[PDB]
Order: sequence, then C-alpha cells, then structure tokens
Amino acid sequence: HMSNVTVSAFTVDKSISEEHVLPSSFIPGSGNIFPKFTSAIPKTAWELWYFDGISKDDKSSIVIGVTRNAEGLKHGGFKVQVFVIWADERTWHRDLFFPESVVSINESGVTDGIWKDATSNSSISFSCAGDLSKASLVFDVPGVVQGDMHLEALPGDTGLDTDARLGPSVYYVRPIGRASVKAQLSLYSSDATAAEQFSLGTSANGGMDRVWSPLSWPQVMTESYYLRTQVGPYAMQIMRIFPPAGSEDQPSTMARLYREGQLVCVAQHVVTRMTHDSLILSKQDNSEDVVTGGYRDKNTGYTVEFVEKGNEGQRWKFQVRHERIIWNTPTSRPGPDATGNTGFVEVLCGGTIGESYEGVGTGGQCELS
Repeated sequence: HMSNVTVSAFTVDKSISEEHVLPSSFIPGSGNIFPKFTSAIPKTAWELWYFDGISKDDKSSIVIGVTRNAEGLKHGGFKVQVFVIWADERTWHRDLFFPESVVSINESGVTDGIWKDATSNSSISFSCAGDLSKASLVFDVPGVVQGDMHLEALPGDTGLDTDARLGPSVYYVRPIGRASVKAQLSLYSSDATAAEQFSLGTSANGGMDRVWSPLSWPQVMTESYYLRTQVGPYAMQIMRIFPPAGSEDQPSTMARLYREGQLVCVAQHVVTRMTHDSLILSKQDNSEDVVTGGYRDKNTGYTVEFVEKGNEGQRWKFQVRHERIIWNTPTSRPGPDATGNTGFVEVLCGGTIGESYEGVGTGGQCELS
C-alpha cells in the first residue's frame, strides 16, 4: 500500500508494540500534531487535539476535543467531545467513543486524524495543513452529528517558536493560536430522529491547541482555567493550572497575548501582585448578565493582566465576565463541595490604559480532587 505516509494507528484490543513510529516529546518550533505516545503508552498518558470558535456577532460557539488515552486501548476506545451553544443559549453536547484512532502525515506534510468505527460506519476527522495556515474537521456520525468545521490562521506571528511547557508534566502547544472559524453541523436529537442546524455565527474567532501528558489530569492539576479570545486588535490564549494538592510546585501557565497579530507577551510565569513576561489571573465575584458554574466555584469572572518584562514594559488588562454556560460536567459526586468543569461564553473588555476594546471568548474552568 502507501508510500512516504507516516501512520500511528490505535485500535481498542489490538497491541501497539509493533507500530513502527517512535515516541517523541515536545518538538520546538513545531505544531506537534503527530501522536507522542506511539509504540507504548504510560498507563496514565493522554493526548488532545483541541479546536474551538465563537461568534462575536451572536455568541454561538463550538468546542471540539479529540483525545487518545492509554485506558482507551484497553476498554472503551477513543473519546471525541463536541459541545455547541446557539445564539439563543440552547446547548448540545456528546461524548463519542471510537474503537479506532489513526493519525497520518502524508507525503505533502498534511496531517490527518480520523476517529472511526467500522461497525456503525461513523467517523470524525481533522486535517491540518503543513504550514498550519488552515485546519478543518469533517463530522460523519449518522444519527448524531454531520457537517464540518474550518479554521483559517489569521495573519501575524505563529507563536510556535515559544516554549509549550505547562509545569513539569504537561505540554500545551497552540498549532493555530488565532483563527477565523466557520462550522455547519446537523446536530441530532437523543433519539436520532430529528436534526437541528447549527451554523457558527459571523465574525468568529478560535484556534487549535495540542496538549499531552504521561500523567493523569489529577496527577498534574487540581484546577485549570482556559481562555481564548479576540478583543479588538488583541488576541490571547491562556491555560493556567494549580498543581495537585500537596505539590510544592508553583502555579503554571502557557499564556500568550498578541496585538495586531504580533506576539507582545509570552507568559510562562503566573504571579500575584519584572524579569519575565508574566500573567496575573485573578478570580472575581461581583451587570445582570452574569453566570457561575454549577459546582462549588461561584466566581463570575476573572481579571487578566499581561505584564511585559523589563523596566517600562507595557501592561494590558482585560476583564472577563462569565455570560453564558456552554457546559457543566461533574468531577465529583454531587454535593455542596462538588467540583466540576464549566465552559463559558466569556465577555471581554480592555487593553492598555485608555483602551477598552470589546470581544467574546471561550472560557473553561475545571476543578478536581
């Protein structure tokens, strides 16, 4: 069969010991789209290909998580999460499991990932351009979800030339930091008999992340916050973790700010209250148009401050206000001290002194332990 095509194929109940492709860690300067844990896989290890978009014009949003975990090979296969919120705030979501996960780099350097099931004749696939100028997904799950999603990288710096370390145990790469996004799906009822049209609204921004660890989520974090947003000329992507309880580690971040497509703050440091680009990320608890997550964390937003290194480095400050709920999923038994994962339509305002540009973003907060 095929010539000059590098393939990693995972199939529930088949062994990966004879796979020819070698494992890798972080490749500097790269999108790191290809699987890291190839011919073996630490029992705890997992990998994520992440895609989202949100309409500034109507606050519709789509969030896709494509994963490949070790547990999967043994039982259950490989999870794809699809979450949608319409302009009118009605939501739709599925966790889909596929027995097969295949990622290929073809002779042209296009990377294709397909999560598929021969039994039900169903699949979800992603495709990334060699220069990461574009990516797209095709959803083909009869009776559940059909259609597609397109991401086009916006002009400017890629940020792929920055460090992707997120503490000692995770890498968080952003193959597409800043994209305009389009999506058209048929999302089916729980009984597969009816389908609703979802069209991602206009002036939509998003992007693609690529994330992996050899350790389980709880072993690397007790809490996380995700933000991706375009705010006038600004674009930012933030991931901030608090380490597992009884870790002596500092909080970690892989946080980036852009202005007119130029990278202006490369924050690998979270601080409270300058030798490095850093981030200050603080919770707020204060309009009528506020929501909180459905668990113990009742924050109504965050303040984001990026601080450029050095004497007379600039500062940019943004208010984030949780406005709409994309999801609430539990990470504990229910109760007053319950924890979970909440996705948000975030409303943003800010910039440097005297700027209050406005935009919207996808936000996500997760608490464990």
